Amino acid sequence: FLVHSSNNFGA
Amino acid sequence: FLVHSSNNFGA
Amino acid sequence: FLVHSSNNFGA
Amino acid sequence: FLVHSSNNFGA
Amino acid sequence: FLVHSSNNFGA
Amino acid sequence: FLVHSSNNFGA
Amino acid sequence: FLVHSSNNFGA
Amino acid sequence: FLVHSSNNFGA
Amino acid sequence: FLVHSSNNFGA
Amino acid sequence: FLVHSSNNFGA
Amino acid sequence: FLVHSSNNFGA
Amino acid sequence: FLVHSSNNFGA
Amino acid sequence: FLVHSSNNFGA
Amino acid sequence: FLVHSSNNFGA
Amino acid sequence: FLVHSSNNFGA
Amino acid sequence: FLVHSSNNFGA
Amino acid sequence: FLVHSSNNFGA
Amino acid sequence: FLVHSSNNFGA
Repeated sequence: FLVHSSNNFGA
Repeated sequence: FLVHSSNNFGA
Repeated sequence: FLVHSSNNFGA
Repeated sequence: FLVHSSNNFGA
Repeated sequence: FLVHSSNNFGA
Repeated sequence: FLVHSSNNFGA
Repeated sequence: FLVHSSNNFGA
Repeated sequence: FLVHSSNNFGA
Repeated sequence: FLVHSSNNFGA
Repeated sequence: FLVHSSNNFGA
Repeated sequence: FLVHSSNNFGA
Repeated sequence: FLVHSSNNFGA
Repeated sequence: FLVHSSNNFGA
Repeated sequence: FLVHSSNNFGA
Repeated sequence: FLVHSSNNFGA
Repeated sequence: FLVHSSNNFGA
Repeated sequence: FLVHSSNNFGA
Repeated sequence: FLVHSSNNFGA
């Protein structure tokens, strides 16, 4: 199994 | 301007 | 599964 | 001018 | 599923 | 002049 | 489904 | 700009 | 078996 | 920039 | 058998 | 930069 | 039999 | 740099 | 029979 | 540098 | 029979 | 450098 998370933010 | 964000997680 | 969210704002 | 925004989430 | 919302305003 | 706006949501 | 609203005003 | 991050683990 | 984790962050 | 790390163990 | 571990970190 | 380490044992 | 261990570290 | 060590014994 | 051991260390 | 040693005995 | 032992050390 | 020694006996 793989647990994963990603996030991003921009302007 | 243009502000944006995203989040995700999975398994 | 993937849980995900996105947002944006502009002018 | 033109202001706009959006949000979403899913799974 | 996707829950989503959008808005805009202008003049 | 011309002012306008809209909103929506769905799933 | 989509719930939506729009408005405008001018002169 | 653009900020981003991710994490994961597995076995 | 392998247990593993990774992370990253940037801008 | 870009920061990253990882860990693992196994047998 | 082999038990093993590894780690790294960078920027 | 890049820092790294590892350990193992066996028989 | 052989029992053995190894380690390393760097940057 | 790179530091390393190992040990073993057997019969 | 032979009992034996070895070790090393470096940088 | 490189340091090393070994021991053994037998019969 | 022979009983024997050896050792060494270096750098 | 290199230091070494050995011993044995038999019959």
